[PDB]
Amino acid sequence: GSRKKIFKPEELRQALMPTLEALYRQDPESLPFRQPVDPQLLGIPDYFDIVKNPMDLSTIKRKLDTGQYQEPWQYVDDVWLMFNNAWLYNRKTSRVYKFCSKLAEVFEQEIDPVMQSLGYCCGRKYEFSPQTLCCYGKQLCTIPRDAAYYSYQNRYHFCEKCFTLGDDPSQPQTTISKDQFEKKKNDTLDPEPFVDCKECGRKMHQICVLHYDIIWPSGFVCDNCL
Ligand SMILES: C[C@@H]1CC(=O)Nc2cccc(-c3cccc(OCc4ccccc4)c3)c2N1
Ligand code: NA
Ligand SMILES: [Zn+2]
Ligand SMILES: [Zn+2]
Ligand SMILES: [Zn+2]
Repeated sequence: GSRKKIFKPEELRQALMPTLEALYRQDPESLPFRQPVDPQLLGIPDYFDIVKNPMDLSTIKRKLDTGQYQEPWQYVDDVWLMFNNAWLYNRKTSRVYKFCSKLAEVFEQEIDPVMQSLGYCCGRKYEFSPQTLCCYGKQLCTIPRDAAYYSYQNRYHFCEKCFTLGDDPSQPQTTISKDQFEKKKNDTLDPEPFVDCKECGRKMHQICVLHYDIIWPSGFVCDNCL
């Protein structure tokens, strides 16, 4: 930013620690998350084959306590890294998975006013809904949220009912092997994209701060920097 906002460690600790404490308070649901994952002790020796960057409540607290975050979205990212690790490693029917989901529900209810007190639009990391996908074999056809579909290379998509590829009428089409696709479900949420305030440098969501009737020819400036 031009007049950059610098967060001092105590500012971040005092603002964000209540949201971490809200997770700690959940009993039984925080219990799997209060300490670093110890695969030999827990009997899950394949853990680090699947989880490459572990995260837990005690580590996040230590990072807040020692000023290891420069800005609060780094804290939000660590909280969701912790959650996403657990949703990846554990089965949907498992205790740890269900406890993770409770913690995420608590976090999402706590984080917005805290991030707003630090000058941000909100604290919400992910978009509200999966994006609607375009379906290749009809013109009209689209893949709604949570629908099943097939996909090659994350790009050419087909709804399973109508399941020779090209992305432009002038592009020579190629024959791809049906049985080289991957069946998927359209239930993934992407991170909400950001725009930086050109004065203070805070990352704000495009959807929160950019409006259909406003132009920013010299660059976005947030409400507090105006
Ligand atoms: C996050 C971490 C690692 C993980 O992804 N999966 C996992 C698998 C097996 C046990 C635990 C585990 C670790 C510590 C405590 C714990 O407690 C479970 C429990 C049992 C009974 C009451 C309350 C909590 C489970 C666990 N969790
Ligand atoms: Na899983
Ligand atoms: Zn926002
Ligand atoms: Zn279709
Ligand atoms: Zn600003």
